[PDB]
Amino acid sequence: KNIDGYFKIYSKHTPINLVRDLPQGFSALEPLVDLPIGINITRFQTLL
Amino acid sequence: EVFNATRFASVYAWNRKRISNCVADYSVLYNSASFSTFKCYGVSPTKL
Amino acid sequence: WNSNNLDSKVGGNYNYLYRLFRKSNLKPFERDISTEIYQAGSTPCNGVEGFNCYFPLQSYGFQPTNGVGYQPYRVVVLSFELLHAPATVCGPKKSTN
Repeated sequence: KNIDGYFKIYSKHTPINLVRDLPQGFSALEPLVDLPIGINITRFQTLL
Repeated sequence: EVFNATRFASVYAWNRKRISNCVADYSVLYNSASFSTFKCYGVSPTKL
Repeated sequence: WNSNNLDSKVGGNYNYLYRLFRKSNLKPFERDISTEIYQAGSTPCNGVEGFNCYFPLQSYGFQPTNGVGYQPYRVVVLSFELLHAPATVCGPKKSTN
């Protein structure tokens, strides 16, 4: 997320045994550290 | 008569016409597709 | 604060410009470094300036021989937040009992 230039990272690991059709289970996401840069982001791309 | 007439005047004595108490529509003078140059300074040609 | 010897140059000032005619309004907490030409109706200029192309980035003209209203003024805006994020510029004090 990006609010007032702050970057938020919510990461949480949850074990599951499945390839598709994500189950209806519930799992919260806890943040780790806030990154206050103060810039605008409009595009993103993942690395493989 | 200021646009389509028999003849016009010179530059040392030019025609001075005043428009008062009359509604004017500049939409017809824009889609004529017959003018060579349309220089309209100060105000935008489409927001006047 | 007014600057009489920091930005007051004899040969004018061309490094600082201000937008006057562009249609794109700068929203708060945003920034735009695009240098384009104002488009008035037809003929979109955007850098091919000519027929119906106004220069929006007008020049100031800082000179030491001008009046008080034309001298350059160095303005610094300091913004912050309260009750929004944990304080880190607080300048922490000593730990009491």
